[PDB]
Amino acid sequence: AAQTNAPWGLARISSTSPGTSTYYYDESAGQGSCVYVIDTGIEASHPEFEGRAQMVKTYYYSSRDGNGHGTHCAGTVGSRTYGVAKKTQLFGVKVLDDNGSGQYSTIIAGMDFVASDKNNRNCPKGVVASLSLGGGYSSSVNSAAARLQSSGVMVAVAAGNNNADARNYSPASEPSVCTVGASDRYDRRSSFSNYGSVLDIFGPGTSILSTWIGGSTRSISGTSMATPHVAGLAAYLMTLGKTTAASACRYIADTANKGDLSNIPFGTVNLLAYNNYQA
Ligand SMILES: [Ca+2]
Ligand SMILES: [Ca+2]
Ligand SMILES: [Ca+2]
Ligand SMILES: [Ca+2]
Repeated sequence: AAQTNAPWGLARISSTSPGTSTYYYDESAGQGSCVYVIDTGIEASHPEFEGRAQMVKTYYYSSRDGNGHGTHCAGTVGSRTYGVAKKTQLFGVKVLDDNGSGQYSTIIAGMDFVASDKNNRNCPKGVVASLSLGGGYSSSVNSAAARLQSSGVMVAVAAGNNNADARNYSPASEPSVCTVGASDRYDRRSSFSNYGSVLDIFGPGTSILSTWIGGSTRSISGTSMATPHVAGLAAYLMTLGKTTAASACRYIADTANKGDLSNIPFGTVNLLAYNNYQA
């Protein structure tokens, strides 16, 4: 399958080369897999989600996304135009209030909620969680991401947009989960991207076009937009039976475009998420 004039990110994850704008993917498109977006919530009613998105949990007064962050990440995972896995089920878990921030205890509860809630969902192809959130190191937050992973969910987490070593952030610094840095359309490390030995993979992070609240669209930049790309790829790869929740991160890193990225610190992996799809 080929989507002409796709967002640069989608085109790049189905490319050996930068500078193309057609997304190539297997038409299965992550059907029968679920990606949990642990975020500000999802505008489920966005025509781009085609009824494939639902809010499953909130820790606030509304489950609505009054922010936009989580609607924009959800979109990069599995929206028809801006998604990697165009046929995946999106579950919205609102751990972040509409100002974009949330207590670590609430975030942990959200990660433990997904680890259980998946047993309440039809995800025969497997379960992915996209964590486009971060803060300071916390073993408790690290251990929550470890538990979600261990439970049989592929956990993808932003490295953080501090342009520092992600060893000092959570859940970015958790060894057992997929830590995602951000690249830009010219194959450069995004100036904001965290780095370090704890990074597993890079994703398109800079100027990521996706869905927004008010049934709208906009471009935004972060490791937070690299993550939904890797989250989605994992959903797509799992639906192809090409990997599992537990080994998805490895698989993605084994099959990644290697040495393609510039401004990658020594001792950080030079690996760009790649669907390795051959039309
Ligand atoms: Ca573009
Ligand atoms: Ca976003
Ligand atoms: Ca987000
Ligand atoms: Ca987002």
